[PDB]
Amino acid sequence: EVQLVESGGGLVQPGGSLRLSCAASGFTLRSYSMNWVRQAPGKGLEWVSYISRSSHTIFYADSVKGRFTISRDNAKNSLYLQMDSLRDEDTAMYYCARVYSSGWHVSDYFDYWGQGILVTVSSASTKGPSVFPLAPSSGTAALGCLVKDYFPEPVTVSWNSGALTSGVHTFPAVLQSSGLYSLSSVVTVPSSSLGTQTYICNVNHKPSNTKVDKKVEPKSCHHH
Amino acid sequence: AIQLTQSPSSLSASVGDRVTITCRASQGISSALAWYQQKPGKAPKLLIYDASSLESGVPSRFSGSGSGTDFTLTISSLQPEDFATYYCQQFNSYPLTFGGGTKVEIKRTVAAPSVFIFPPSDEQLKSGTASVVCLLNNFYPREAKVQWKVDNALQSGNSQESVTEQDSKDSTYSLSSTLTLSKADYEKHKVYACEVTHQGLSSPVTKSFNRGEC
Ligand code: NI
Ligand code: NI
Repeated sequence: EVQLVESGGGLVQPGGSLRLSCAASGFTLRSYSMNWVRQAPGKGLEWVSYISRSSHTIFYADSVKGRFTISRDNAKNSLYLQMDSLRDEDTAMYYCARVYSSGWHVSDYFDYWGQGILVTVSSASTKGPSVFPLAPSSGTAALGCLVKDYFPEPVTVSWNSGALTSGVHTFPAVLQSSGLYSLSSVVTVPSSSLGTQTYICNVNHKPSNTKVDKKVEPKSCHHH
Repeated sequence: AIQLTQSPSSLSASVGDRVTITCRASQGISSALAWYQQKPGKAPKLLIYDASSLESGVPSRFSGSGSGTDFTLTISSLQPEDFATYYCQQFNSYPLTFGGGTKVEIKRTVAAPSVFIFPPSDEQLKSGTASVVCLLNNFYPREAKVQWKVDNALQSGNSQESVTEQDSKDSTYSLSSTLTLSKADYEKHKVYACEVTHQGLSSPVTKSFNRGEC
């Protein structure tokens, strides 16, 4: 398995610095020219920077020209991007991308991509999410979890440790007017199986090492 | 730089239809074009290089044609899992540039949403804020209206929507609408209603609750 494993994104304040590194395995990096490609949330693909096998030739897109530095450690089979004076327009998913290598002929289309790491440039701080149940009321009933007030992206929601996938819908996040993200995750289940089967949504939010679970049950009313 | 113009931006197309996306270059690039498929979230997958050569492992309904300035990506029989944004890029010269993309959406028969409504959990109310959540479940088309009525008055500019990706089997969406207000404003009222207008429903559907009623 040829893989490109990238790491080191995160959240920084405007003007800060980050280094993205992409670790190549199952092939020798020195054989290929390497690119960075990025993507703003819900926008197109923008090419970022190029580097020769030899570290001989580097190119930059005008947006990043004097701020980003592409580099290469072939002995570590790794590709780097230093990102100085980061800005709002730099927030995006960053892809480490391998160009096809033929000798004769030209072929700078992408053979293999990394999975992408996220870079967020914001003045807002890493907050972890509060998780609330969307309780099933009263032959299908729906239930879920409200993952509210976190930063930055992403979270991921599973159900019963991943043992429940059928009929699950995890919604894209929205930015609340407060500047924090919020999303819902829901599942429809047979209502005859309501009071017998336990439902636990497993929320994970890496950017703050917050991992919350929650038992979703219908609300009986023994109060005051 | 070389600019690439893709037509169209969005596509509606029934399963089994032939779909054709174009990509016009600002200058002759000969055969140096690639097509990619991007499922949202995941990285782009390479479909076609050198204008028309298929990448290994790509189903044959995908085909490339064109030379010099005008190029075409073609899906001869659109499958339900083909929903994706598709990009062309030129490798004639650096900087490498992409088209703006084409969002491909599957057309299917009208399906009315199942509506649900979820009152704020007690825990959330304990922290002084109230989220009411309405669900529209497994519907088509994406076009739906969700109106919030609190004690029978229509709410404006205090709620947000989110739509799932088209489902890769039945081609249906799901929508969540969240109403948000302070524990104070939430406690001034009794009836919380979610009214949904959608093509597959002959007349609006309202799900609702009165505050804390098992
Ligand atoms: Ni030289
Ligand atoms: Ni009481």
